[PDB]
Parts: sequence; structure tokens; C-alpha cells
Amino acid sequence: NPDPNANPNV
Amino acid sequence: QVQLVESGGGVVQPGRSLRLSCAASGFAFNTYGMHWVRQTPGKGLEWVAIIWYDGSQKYYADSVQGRFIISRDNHKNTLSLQMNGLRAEDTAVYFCVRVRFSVGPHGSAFDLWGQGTMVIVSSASTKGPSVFPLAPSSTSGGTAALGCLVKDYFPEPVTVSWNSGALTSGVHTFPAVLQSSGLYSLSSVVTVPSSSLGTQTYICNVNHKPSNTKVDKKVEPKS
Amino acid sequence: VQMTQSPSTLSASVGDRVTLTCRASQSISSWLAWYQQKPGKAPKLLIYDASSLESGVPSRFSGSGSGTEFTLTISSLQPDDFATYYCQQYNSYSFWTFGQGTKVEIKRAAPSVFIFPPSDEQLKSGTASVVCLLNNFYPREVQWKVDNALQSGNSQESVTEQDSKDSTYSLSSTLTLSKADYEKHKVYACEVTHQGSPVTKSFNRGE
Repeated sequence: NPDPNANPNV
Repeated sequence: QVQLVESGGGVVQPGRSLRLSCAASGFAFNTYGMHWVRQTPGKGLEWVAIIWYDGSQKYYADSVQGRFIISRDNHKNTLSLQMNGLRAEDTAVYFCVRVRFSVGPHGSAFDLWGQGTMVIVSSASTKGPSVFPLAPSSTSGGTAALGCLVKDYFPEPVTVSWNSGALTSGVHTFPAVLQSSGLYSLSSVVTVPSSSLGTQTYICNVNHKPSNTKVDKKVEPKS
Repeated sequence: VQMTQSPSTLSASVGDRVTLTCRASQSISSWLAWYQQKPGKAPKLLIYDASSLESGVPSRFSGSGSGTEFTLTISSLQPDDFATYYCQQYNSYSFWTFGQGTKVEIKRAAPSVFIFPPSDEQLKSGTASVVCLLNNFYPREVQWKVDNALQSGNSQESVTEQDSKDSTYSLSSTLTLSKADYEKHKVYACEVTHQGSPVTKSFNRGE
């Protein structure tokens, strides 16, 4: 399970 | 220009379901990661859920984990939030939020907010307010304080005036609070000179249009 | 992460330099955001990355800090700056958490505290609501003590908003108890601590 705060954009 | 508009809010029975919508415009919806952030004046803001731009990764807060289902429609540029098993604490102003366009491995702040949609989780039906007096008894600060206690009414809103609209200076109609009973309550206090307690009559006027009830209450000091 | 903002509410004037301190329980590096929210309006982002200004924000807003301590600075306050400011963390697996917020209000006047015993009409209804009124005066969060015993959960607090009519504001804390649980106690008190300075308006049941 990676970081949920990772870049959520394209 | 860029904007977000929410819809679908309202009063919902506890344990039932209610789906909120968010209309996007101006910006490329499919290229942004979205959020749901609610807010109650008693506890501040609270993050609810996030959905990835492609809808791959979805996360929820512990208080809403397993009961809320976040989803998006890149075709119609709409962000939706399915709320199930709604408890009374879910009562908050829900905002759909857009993250700031960041380049890198990490996300960014919240650069876009909608006007907000209000959801009220309560089993209460329409009920007229019970107005109780807050009698003055000399008192401090150079003047005296008196008011009315609008308690146990549902739903919002109620309009409060004093002396049929004549008394407006010093009138502080507090915002309503949703009690644990599921009903609303507020206090409207006015600071008046201590001399005019026995001379001037003080009558508050509470009108509850949803219940079609208009309660007036003459507050007088207690001996 | 738990974001704590101190003070809860702060009084200021036009042209003053305002420094709002934000503290994180853990370390969030420089992944902190500042917001401004007018009453009834959507939050408006001011500073991201704890030191980077957002497009459209005037230069008077400046931000600094890293790790656990952060500060939002306004060089010169403006009439359209009186609002509530929030700081939020978005670092690492710690998802997204806001503080309680700091409300910046305009000064002024006489700070007074009132307490209202439950009305006789309400006692017939089986409910007993003790209302504590704060006028032109703010706490650092108002406590309730019944027979010299701190209360919790049964109190509910609300605050008005200043307007063009006057800079007067008010805060009301209401202690809701049943009639059965109200005849069992005599001394009802309301203590509000402001500075170094708690005022404790009380009353004995009946008279």
C-alpha cells in the first residue's frame, strides 16, 4: 500500500 | 474562470442514504484529483474522502470508512458522494474540493471550494418552537441582559425580532445548534438599560415558517 | 496528525501586524496550507507549502515554518481580512487534517458575563437550560461547574458575528439538563477564562 497523499493529478 | 457547485443536500432520516453531487466547470475535471470536506461549526472542518483523477485509488476517513462511497464521472465532470447509514454526527456543510495542480510525487493544497451543501441527519418531524424567558436580575457591564430561548424546533429557520421589530440595538440572535434530540435550539439576547426593566416591556417575536407557528414571549424580571 | 491553532480567537485592528501560530502534533515537513473563511462562505486558499503564496492573494499575507511549528503573518491588516484562518497538513500517509482555526475579529465594549437560571416554564416542561452569556468578550477555546464539579458533553456553545451595526459580538454556552437532574444540585456556575482572569458568574437554585 503506497502513500495516499501521492500526486492525485495527471 | 473555475467553479464548483454542490447539490442534493437536505434533511435525511438517520440510517438512510443520501447522495451528494458536485458540478465542475472551467477546468479539466479529468486531470484533477477531487475531495470531499465537510464542516460543522462545533468541530471545524474534517476531510471525508479523496478520489484519484482516473478513479484508481479511493480513501476515506476513519469516521466514514465503509459507509461512504466516493465516485466521479469524467464524462459529465461530476463528483458524487454516496452516504449510507447516516448518523447524526454526519450533519455538516459538505464541500467538494479540488487539489492544486502539482507536478511531482506528492499532492498539494486545496485551491478550489464549492459554495457547500447542507445535510441535516435527524429523525425529527416538523415541530413548533418552545420559547422560554431569560429574565434579567440586576446586572453588570453598565446595563442589564435579557433574552428568549428558542428551544426544540425543527427544521430551520426561525426569525427572531424584539418588540415587534422596534428593538434592534444590542439584539444578538445566536446561530442555531442541532441538539442531541435532533431538534434545533438558539438563544436571542438583548442588552437593555437597567432602568427600563420596570418601564419598558420586552417581548420577543419568534416565527417558525416551516411549522406555521408564531410565538411571542414577554420577558420580565423575576422577583 | 493533530493540528492545534493558538489562540482560538484574536482581536486586532486595521493596519496591525498579525502572526497566527499553527502547531502540528507530529512533523509534517513543509506540507502545510493556510486558508481564510468568511462566515457562510467557502474556504479560500492563501498559502500552500507553508511558504508559497497562492495566485491572487495579496502580498500582505506571508507564511513560514517547517516541521511542527508554522506561522501565518499579515503585514498590515485590512477590513476584508477579518475572518477565520485554518492550517491543514497533507504530509506523508497522514491524510488531511485541519486545525480548530483562529478567528481574527475587530476590537471593541464593556466585557460582561451573565448567567440565566432555567425558566419556571421550562421546569414544567421537564427541561432545565442554564444559559451563560458573554458580551464583547471571548474565551480561550467557557467552562461549566455544577456544585463545584466540571461538566462535559452536556454544554453547547454558539457565537454571533460582528456587523456594520456595531463591533459587538457575543458567545452563549447552554447547559441542558433534565428537571430530575436539576433539582439534585444547588450551585450552578459558569467560569470563563480570558487572560492573566476567569470570571465565574453563579447562582443558587431558587434564589
